[PDB]
Amino acid sequence: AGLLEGVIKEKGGVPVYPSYLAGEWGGSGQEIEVKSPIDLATIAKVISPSREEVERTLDVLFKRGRWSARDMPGTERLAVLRKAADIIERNLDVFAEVLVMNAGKPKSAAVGEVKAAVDRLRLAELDLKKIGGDYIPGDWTYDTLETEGLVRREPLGVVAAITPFNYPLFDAVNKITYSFIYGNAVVVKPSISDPLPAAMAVKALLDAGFPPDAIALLNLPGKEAEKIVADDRVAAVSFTGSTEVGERVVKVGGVKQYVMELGGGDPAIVLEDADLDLAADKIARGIYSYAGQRCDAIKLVLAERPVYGKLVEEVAKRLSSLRVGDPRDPTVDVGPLISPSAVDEMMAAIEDAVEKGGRVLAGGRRLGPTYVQPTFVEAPADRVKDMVLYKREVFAPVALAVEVKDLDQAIELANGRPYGLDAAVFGRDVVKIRRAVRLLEVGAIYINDMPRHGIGYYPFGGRKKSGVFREGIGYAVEAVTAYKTIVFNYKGKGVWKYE
Amino acid sequence: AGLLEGVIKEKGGVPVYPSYLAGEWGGSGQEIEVKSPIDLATIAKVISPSREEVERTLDVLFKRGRWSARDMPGTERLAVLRKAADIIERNLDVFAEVLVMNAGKPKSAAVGEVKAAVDRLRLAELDLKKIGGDYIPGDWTYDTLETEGLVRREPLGVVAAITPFNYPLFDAVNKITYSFIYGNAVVVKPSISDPLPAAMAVKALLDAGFPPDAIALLNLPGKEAEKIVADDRVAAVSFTGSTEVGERVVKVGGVKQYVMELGGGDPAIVLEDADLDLAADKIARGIYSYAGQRCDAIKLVLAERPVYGKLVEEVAKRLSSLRVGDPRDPTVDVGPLISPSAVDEMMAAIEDAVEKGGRVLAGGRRLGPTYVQPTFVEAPADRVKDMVLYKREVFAPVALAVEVKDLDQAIELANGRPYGLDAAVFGRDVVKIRRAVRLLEVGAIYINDMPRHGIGYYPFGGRKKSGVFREGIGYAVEAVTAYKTIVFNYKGKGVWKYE
Amino acid sequence: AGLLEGVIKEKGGVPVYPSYLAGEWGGSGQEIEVKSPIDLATIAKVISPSREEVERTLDVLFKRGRWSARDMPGTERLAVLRKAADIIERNLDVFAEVLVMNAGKPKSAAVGEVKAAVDRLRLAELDLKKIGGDYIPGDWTYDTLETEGLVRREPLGVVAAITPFNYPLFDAVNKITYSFIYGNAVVVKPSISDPLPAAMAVKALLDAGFPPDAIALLNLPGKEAEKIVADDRVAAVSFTGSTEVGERVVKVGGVKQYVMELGGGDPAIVLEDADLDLAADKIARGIYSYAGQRCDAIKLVLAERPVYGKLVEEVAKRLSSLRVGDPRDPTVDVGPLISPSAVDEMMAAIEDAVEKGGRVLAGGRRLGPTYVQPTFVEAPADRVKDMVLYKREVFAPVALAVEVKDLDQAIELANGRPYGLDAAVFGRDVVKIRRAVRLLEVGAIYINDMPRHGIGYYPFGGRKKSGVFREGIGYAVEAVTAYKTIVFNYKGKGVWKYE
Amino acid sequence: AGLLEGVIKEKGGVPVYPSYLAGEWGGSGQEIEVKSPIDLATIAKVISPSREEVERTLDVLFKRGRWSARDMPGTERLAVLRKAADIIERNLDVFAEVLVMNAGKPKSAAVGEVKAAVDRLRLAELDLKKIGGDYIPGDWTYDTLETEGLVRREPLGVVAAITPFNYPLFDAVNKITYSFIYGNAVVVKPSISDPLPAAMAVKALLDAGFPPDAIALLNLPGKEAEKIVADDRVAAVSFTGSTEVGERVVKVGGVKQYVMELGGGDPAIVLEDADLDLAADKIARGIYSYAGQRCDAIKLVLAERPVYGKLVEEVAKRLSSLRVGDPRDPTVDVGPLISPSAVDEMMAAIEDAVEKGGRVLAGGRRLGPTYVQPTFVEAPADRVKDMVLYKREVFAPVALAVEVKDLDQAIELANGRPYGLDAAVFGRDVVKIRRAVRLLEVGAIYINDMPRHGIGYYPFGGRKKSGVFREGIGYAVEAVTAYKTIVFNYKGKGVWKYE
Ligand SMILES: NC(=O)c1ccc[n+]([C@@H]2O[C@H](COP(=O)([O-])OP(=O)(O)OC[C@H]3O[C@@H](n4cnc5c(N)ncnc54)[C@H](OP(=O)(O)O)[C@@H]3O)[C@@H](O)[C@H]2O)c1
Ligand code: NA
Ligand code: NA
Ligand code: NA
Ligand code: NA
Repeated sequence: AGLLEGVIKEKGGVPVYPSYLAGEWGGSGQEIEVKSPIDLATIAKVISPSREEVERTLDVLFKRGRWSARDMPGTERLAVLRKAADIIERNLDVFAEVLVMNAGKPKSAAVGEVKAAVDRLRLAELDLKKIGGDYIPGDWTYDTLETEGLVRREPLGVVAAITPFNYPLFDAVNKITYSFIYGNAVVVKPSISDPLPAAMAVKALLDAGFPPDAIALLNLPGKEAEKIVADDRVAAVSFTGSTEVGERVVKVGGVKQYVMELGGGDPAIVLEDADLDLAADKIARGIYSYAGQRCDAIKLVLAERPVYGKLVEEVAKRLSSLRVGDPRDPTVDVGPLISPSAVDEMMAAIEDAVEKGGRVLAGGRRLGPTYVQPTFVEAPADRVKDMVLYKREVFAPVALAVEVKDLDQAIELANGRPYGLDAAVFGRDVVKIRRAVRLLEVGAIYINDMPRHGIGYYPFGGRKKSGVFREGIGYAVEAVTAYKTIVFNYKGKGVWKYE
Repeated sequence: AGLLEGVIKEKGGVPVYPSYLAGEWGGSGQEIEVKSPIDLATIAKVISPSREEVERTLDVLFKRGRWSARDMPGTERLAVLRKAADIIERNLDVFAEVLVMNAGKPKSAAVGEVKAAVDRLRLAELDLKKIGGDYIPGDWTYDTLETEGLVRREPLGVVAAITPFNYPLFDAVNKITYSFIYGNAVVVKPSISDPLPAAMAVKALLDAGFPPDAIALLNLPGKEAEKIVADDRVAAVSFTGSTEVGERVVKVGGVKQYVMELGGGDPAIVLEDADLDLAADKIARGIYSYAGQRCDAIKLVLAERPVYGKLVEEVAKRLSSLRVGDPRDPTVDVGPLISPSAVDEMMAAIEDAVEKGGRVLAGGRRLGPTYVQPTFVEAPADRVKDMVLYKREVFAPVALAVEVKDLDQAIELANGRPYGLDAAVFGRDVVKIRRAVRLLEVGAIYINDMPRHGIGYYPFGGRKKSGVFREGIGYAVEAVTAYKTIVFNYKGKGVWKYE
Repeated sequence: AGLLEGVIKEKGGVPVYPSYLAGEWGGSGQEIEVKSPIDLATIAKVISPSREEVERTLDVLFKRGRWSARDMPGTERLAVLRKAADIIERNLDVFAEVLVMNAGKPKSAAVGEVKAAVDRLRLAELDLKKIGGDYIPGDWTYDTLETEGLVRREPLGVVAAITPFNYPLFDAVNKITYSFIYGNAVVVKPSISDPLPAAMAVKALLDAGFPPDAIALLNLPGKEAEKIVADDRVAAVSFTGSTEVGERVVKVGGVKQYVMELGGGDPAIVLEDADLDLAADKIARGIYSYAGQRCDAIKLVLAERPVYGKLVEEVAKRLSSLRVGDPRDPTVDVGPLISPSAVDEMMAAIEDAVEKGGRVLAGGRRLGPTYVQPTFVEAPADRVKDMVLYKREVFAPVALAVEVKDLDQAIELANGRPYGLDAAVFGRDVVKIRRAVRLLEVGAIYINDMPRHGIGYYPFGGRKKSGVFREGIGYAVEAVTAYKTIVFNYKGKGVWKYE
Repeated sequence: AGLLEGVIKEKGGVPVYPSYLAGEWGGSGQEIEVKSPIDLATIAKVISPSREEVERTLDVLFKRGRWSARDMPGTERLAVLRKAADIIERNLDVFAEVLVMNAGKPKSAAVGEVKAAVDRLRLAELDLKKIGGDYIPGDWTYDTLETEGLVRREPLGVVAAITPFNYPLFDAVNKITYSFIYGNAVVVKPSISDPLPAAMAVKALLDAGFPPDAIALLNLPGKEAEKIVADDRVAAVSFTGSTEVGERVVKVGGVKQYVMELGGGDPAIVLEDADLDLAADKIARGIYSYAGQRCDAIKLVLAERPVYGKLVEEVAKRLSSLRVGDPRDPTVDVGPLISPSAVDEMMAAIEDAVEKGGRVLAGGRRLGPTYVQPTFVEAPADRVKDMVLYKREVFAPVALAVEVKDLDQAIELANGRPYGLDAAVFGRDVVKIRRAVRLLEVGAIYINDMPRHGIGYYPFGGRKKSGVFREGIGYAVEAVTAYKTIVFNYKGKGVWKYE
């Protein structure tokens, strides 16, 4: 709309969003309905590309896109990204509305995501802190005497950005930004569930000057994307999604550069010396934000005996005083879950917990096909480990609360889930904190705050089932870039005199 | 022998080498014969572990090895590696003999490899140049104000080191070194073809004090190793081998940290201003060393019109004046190829070349089941691209020679193979060299020298089919280590006053 | 004017520019006339501060400025600098006019300097590439086991920026930028010769939001500034000027953090394989730009026998075809020298050269008190070393030309001057270039281009008499920042288990 | 002795140690007596060099030493340093004895210093972590498009190492190590008070293979050394000593690279949540070690109301139960102070404290010309600031104890001394610690441990009157090295296609 005026086709009353085929918007594959979790109604349709168009798109990205991206100097790439930030920023309300509608994201969250996307774009300048190369003098070994080395980063070529439904706008902009800033072409494949924000972002980027043949947006459902991942013209795959799909992706892709942000939930530990007001507030928010549909959502709360009571009490109060419903109301604190299935699973997971000795301390009530109350289930340490809510990631606003004797048990229980994305620790004692930081097997630990990846100012990523590699300003360079070593031989050439 | 006095079992006149099961040498799986390429005779047997022992070994590595390695401070780890270097160095002749016998490596090459292994071990101190972490101040964004970050490296746990036959000693020592120096446990799986050097190295390491439950040596043939790669207790897989196996490995392994050094050959470019004496000498050596059974061997020579003649002439002379035969003779320049099959393929590849317009300029004569002459086949640019020797990696002492008009054609032809490991460029003009460095799609470019990874003083690794990620002193940290981000929240705590 | 509407006082027909006293513009010290080199006419007056005001200003900078600068978060500091860039950019013509008038800078050079200042301000974001700190794990030594270190950069406090006359605008903006971006307060002391551009820049910065008590502009003549340098509240002194004053500054300042950019000229070497069109063009420009009043101006040209003739011929032609005169004419290539004295010295230096066997190849004619022709004096290698033009820096558009047998003699002669700022080398052979790069004792070597510090995209600074330390985007952090090491002791605390 | 068998001359019953003149041991200047603080008796004599020999030595260091050091490859330099470590280690008892005798250092401290020197030498390998250079791509600005930069470190040439009396062995070995590892020649000028350990170290280095013309040991008293510092052949001055001499050194030296470690004492802060056993123990030791003749000695103890009593009580007990006397007795905890003057000043400083309201809590008794008891003087916050013990550095085992209300007052009082070397903070709360770390104006803060520079595993150095720049493994490179920037111009050369 406006930004997409010439792109969208209103066929039979429903806006039809086409795929961007590295040059022209189009697509002659099956059309797919995009629905809102707010009312299960179809709000648009996306045109998937045919196998022939996928193939043609990859060919363009590979034969020309790599070069258009690479041959645009960084100073210009930065201008493109800054311009795109401006376009998105002036179309903020439009971007947010689509997030609220297409993702069921509360207005404030949708606005925050648009702003995150804008900031990410504007701070592409900070990604340069990890851009320089290394100069290795060769006289520190006899075999390399009169020799010298230069190690540089080079873009890999075509990066496939596969994105999840819970951050349809930001994830796509983030991956495109760090992939492009370093000189790569990019194939974005958004969740077929809410692909509208990506289409809007890609349009803003194209309007900003992004090399037209260096980007592609393909509306392909699940396994249709395998064809992209398995293709040799795709040198890297930046994937943010579930562990299970991530696994399938690597198995389909084979040898290639990967960044796998596979989520799972996050445990939060509260030491006896923690500021419980701060802790309860951050933990409650960590549990419910975007209806827990955040990879960094809190799924397990571990608190030492002496503060467990108050802490769990406060979090319960906070979760209970939340307003659920339609996200269009800036009154609502919690909108719907992406699908009735996600709610089904959450309900089943809560029953499992209750059956295994668990007790609901807040929530528990399903309010409709896609609506539920943020639930907080207490569980005894000796039984929690077998609970579905512990063993798995229930993508919903639901967390377990478990009282623990001391730090070692908290740590042990925190490390007992199969995931290792982030962990939170509230407390003040440097020694206990240092111990926790050392022993928690996670990509990131947040001291005195809820886990929040934000725009990646600080790098993040998983351990164990949560994946491999990191995303972040500067650090993402490792996933979309390859080193290039140049060794110079001056043996006997008179540069050095035996040294 | 001596180092392995209590380990090896002389059963029926043939030394029987057992697997090391992270604690004790043993194995109750099938026994497998190890033969010498020098005479196709069985020189020993290795005991493969049973499925039960593989499983038990992994369990030990995971439950205890990770901790024994990690909980040994770096200063002690360095002492272990230095001690191991001493043990290997005093047993040099024994190490070299086994290389000559088991791998068919010429005496000087076998001695050089033992020395490379010793140096690698002693320079583990240089790997620390990439060990420190990053401190990220948070006041460069509003959302992160009064926040701070620490980014650190942490060992992944259990690294599976899969090694090729062409550098049985060094590769195993290299992977063990960089995996261990950072605190990881390691499962070494050597080529079942020549696993004796690894067994000797692992023994020297164990004698040096390497945590007995933090290392394992498993004599498993090909697909028997899949069980290790596919296991979740294996957090990283450092693989050096062929593209095809590398592909299978990732597909079996799924999401995990990988370093894939997949070889392929290397092209060498000679500019009109090159010192042709240096070039011919380095190129000849690059073609024949260890009977071309080097991932960094020269497989294609591209020379500009004006020097093509002399260059190809000189390389031909040099290859022709080489002494082939048994590697025990310090007289021999070239020993045998690892198997009669490898020679078969080389012969077939030479015929293919000849049929497509190629002309042998040196060699071409097979001298026995496992012996051949270093061959240099000239080919016209317009036909070389379809030749098996160009399209594939023929692991043998054989290279193609192709005359080219200019740098652009040399570069184009060099980039036309499916591999991108290293490339060599002989010439003096900075501009032409810089252009070549920019356009050659390889992990490493050697200016005025033949490609030689050495001990990894300079990082190396592939592009395209040659794999992903790099190995090298300092740089290998990226493959066996994961980042850990710790974010500290001091918002409103009075550390800063709005800043 | 406009930007300075409320600041400047028109007393007796001459605009009177007051000093900025870290809070308010003013000054009750002697008034000093500012003249134009274009016509020796007084174009303005500057009010110097009294001893009491200097003292009061320092007190404010120290007691409040350090904190205003430091307590403004970086994100805001960046906004200030970007805003200042905008203000200067919209007032470009006004900034340039003052440069042309006050410095005698040709219009295109004055415009280029304003743009350099604007870019420097906008790229302050790139200075962050060197901002993070280091995390040092402690288990690599026994004495530091269970210990850990964090190394961070911290602003020093009050940086005294002393600037030269030849880049009155840029130098002041550069020093203020890198000093401020890291959290320092700044006392700018411009050349009393052309202090108007600094006053304008400081006003733009104040209008942009620069903490009013964190900056000071003091119009003090020469030794009046010693009082600032010698003060203990001044933690660092960023000085760009002559060797002799630089020496006096350190001797007055004593222990303190220093960056001393002390110029001197630069030698240029032309190898036999150099593109002589490029060389002659760049060298000619390097000799005459801003009437040679550039620290990086070419003062000596060394060319190998085979190209000496053509090279010197071409440079002579180019210097001869230059238009001298008043800088207001966009027709003029060369304006006047800052003072009649500077011309006197140049004439004397040319006579000295001629007397010692030197021969003028272009120029030599003085055209007025402050006007002269760009002069190129040929000199025999065996006599040049004793020539004033070689031994000293004659700040004027004058260079010596000396034929040399080979690289070694060029290098020897290039290193024979007492300075070591930059050096230029035109040629293509990597070996000769590498040798030159190794042996030239200078802070920076420019391959195939004239020396040009630009905005410091690449760090620069001197060796020998040219000073110490470097300025540059990112690198200047070392001069206005101090490290802060935090060592954490966890011995026996149970974080690690013997490691 | 033994190591110095052919060097030392027994003239008139007293061993006569000559200076090392970059080639030969000798000296024809005045002879100077070296006395022991243990009994004021002359234990040896040192021959100072004549003005002619100083001049000749500098000439050798400059004309040949720079090259011998630089032209010895790093791999060999490392071998020299490792060999020297071996020589010193096998002569440990001899090295320690001279420390005990010449410096009055307790046996355990003397042994610890020899070991520190040995370790420093062996870990020279860790200094390489800061040796590589930077590669700066040029397409991030329009003016630098098609341009590229390489930034490298280069040795400065001749480094003058001026050392203090309190660590005669280590300081000399440290400065020589970091100066030499990077390729510099070195003039060591030890305290004329105890120059014997330096002579022994220099001999071990020469025996180890240290280029004979790249090192010099000059026995010059105080201002005789100015001649070295003021010389232009001296590119850097690494000085560890008092603020006042440091000031004189820079004023004599002028523009040059400096590292000024100017000591002063260190304050220690004890928060209410500190482990007081650890604190009292570390603080007591920090106060008395080597009779407080440590730049990092604790001179001021600040403790919050609630723990002040116990803390000061415990430290008093510990200081009181110390055994003073002759250092030869391994029984003694505290030997003598370097001179009767140092004791005089300490006594006067204690009286001043008492007169201003201070009360001795331990010690106070002078036991002889050079012996005293470790003294702990309590002082009220409102009067301490004017006490000599606070305002100055009394180089003796004496510290002030001051009770404080909270962290802010502790910090304020800690920052009130004119020095800023290190500071110690005992406590557990992360927020209070972070605040302290931010506000303490010192080069280094030690959390939960006494300040101990050790061998510089962690970098250290001063703020304010404590000097400028840092020493440390890796970090010292900045003081004895200069950057060298090489900019390559490929504009229009076809390397890049507009990028
Ligand atoms: N890129 C580099 O830096 C580099 C360096 C050296 C060599 N190379 C390349 O690697 C090859 C070396 O020779 P190679 O013949 O030994 O090649 P390879 O067969 O690919 O070596 C494979 C290694 O993987 C094991 N393996 C085989 N199938 C496996 C499977 N299905 N699952 C798990 N592991 C399996 C092999 O054991 P078995 O021996 O039991 O089959 C062997 O240890 C050449 O192509 C060379 O160019 C590359
Ligand atoms: Na694949
Ligand atoms: Na897997
Ligand atoms: Na001073
Ligand atoms: Na001087």
